[PDB]
Amino acid sequence: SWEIDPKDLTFLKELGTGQFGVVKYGKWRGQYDVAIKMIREGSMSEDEFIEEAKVMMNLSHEKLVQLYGVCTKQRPIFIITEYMANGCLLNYLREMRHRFQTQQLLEMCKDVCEAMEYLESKQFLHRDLAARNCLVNDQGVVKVSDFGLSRYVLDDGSKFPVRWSPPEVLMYSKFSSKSDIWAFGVLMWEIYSLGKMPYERFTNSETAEHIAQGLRLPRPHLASERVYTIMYSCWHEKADERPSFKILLSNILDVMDEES
Ligand SMILES: Nc1ncnc2c1c(-c1ccc(C(=O)Nc3cc(C4CC4)ccn3)cc1)nn2[C@@H]1CCCN(C(=O)C2CC2)C1
Repeated sequence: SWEIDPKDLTFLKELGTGQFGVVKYGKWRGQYDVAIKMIREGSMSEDEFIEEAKVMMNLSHEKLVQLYGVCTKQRPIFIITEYMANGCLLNYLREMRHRFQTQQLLEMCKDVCEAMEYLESKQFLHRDLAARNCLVNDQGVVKVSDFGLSRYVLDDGSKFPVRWSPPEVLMYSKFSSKSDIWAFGVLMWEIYSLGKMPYERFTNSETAEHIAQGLRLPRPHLASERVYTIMYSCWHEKADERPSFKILLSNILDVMDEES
């Protein structure tokens, strides 16, 4: 299967602490550069996680973080992925030294929209889409990661992911691809806001109340009326009125072509 021999891994440097444990940079078989995420003990429903992991291993798309294998015959569990040099997109946006161009911001939205259109086509829900869960490689390409892992988190008022959730999730936990749509719109807002906190002046519970009342994030300065109309369309009250990732990608492609 997708089992990797942990004895063929080398830990050269700890890149930081992510969701479900620490992440290392090392070599696989002394040939390939990889990132090894060590699942912290007691942070996930490991049995359910290992099975579904095999399903996620078969998901293949350029804009999804490439999964190489796992190390489940031991503890802590190891996840071997490709090394994204520029790390977390959120910290990447909050790096003013990069001086992102508007065209680059739209390119980052398209990268994420490609992966979500693929996940949508396979009927796989991410359920925690946000800049913090996206990664960037040396070439500046954004890729989606941690898709579908919140299902196996072990919880140990309103929590932080409320700021990326539509009303039906806040009130009923009715997760669907349409709730990924909403979250993607907030992701576009983070991008064009260069990592700004959504609803920065509000607590989690207050954000939930304002969302249920119809409050929407404002138009970022770096976003044109055309771009803001796309991210704003992810925020229709009725889940069935929100466009699919097919339409979102189609819209983003149209704007990019006009800017060509
Ligand atoms: N690959 C990287 N390359 C460079 N850095 C990386 C990573 C990662 C990483 C590694 C693996 C995974 C994973 O398991 N995804 C997955 C698995 C499955 C498996 C069930 C089948 C299913 C879906 N997604 C997710 C993130 N994390 N990190 C830094 C961590 C610390 C914070 N970071 C920062 O940048 C801030 C310091 C600035 C990023």
